[PDB]
Amino acid sequence: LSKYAIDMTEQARQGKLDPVIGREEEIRSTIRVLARRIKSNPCLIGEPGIGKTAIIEGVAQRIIDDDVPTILQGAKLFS
Amino acid sequence: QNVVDSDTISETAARLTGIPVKKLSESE
Ligand SMILES: Nc1ncnc2c1ncn2[C@@H]1O[C@H](COP(=O)(O)OP(=O)(O)OP(=O)(O)O)[C@@H](O)[C@H]1O
Repeated sequence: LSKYAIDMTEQARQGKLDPVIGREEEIRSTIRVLARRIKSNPCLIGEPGIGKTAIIEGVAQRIIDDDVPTILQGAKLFS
Repeated sequence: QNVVDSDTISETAARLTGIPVKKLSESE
């Protein structure tokens, strides 16, 4: 996969990440969707500039910070 | 915990679909 994508989680482990505020709720929603058995894919939809990339980095933070249930906690996030 | 019918569902749906109308308030 590294041939085709950037390991966002590893970058986050190495810092290189800008923290978020407020968007924690859509992050929690993201985690809740990822935790689903069938429709496992959350998508961030909205205006440009809202912070959707910021959310995905926020997701990386939750992975890095162990704020995510094990089934997602160990996830390796890629761009 | 367990899934509780309309409780979990109304909240869940509102969170994704919008419509907080169905959540019911912590205090009206
Ligand atoms: N909580 C936050 N909300 C908004 N922006 C944030 C937040 N935290 C960090 N940022 C910074 O602000 C910018 C948010 O940009 P982001 O890419 O998320 O916009 P977007 O929703 O992806 O639309 P786009 O596709 O024009 O980037 C980023 O450059 C990010 O570094």
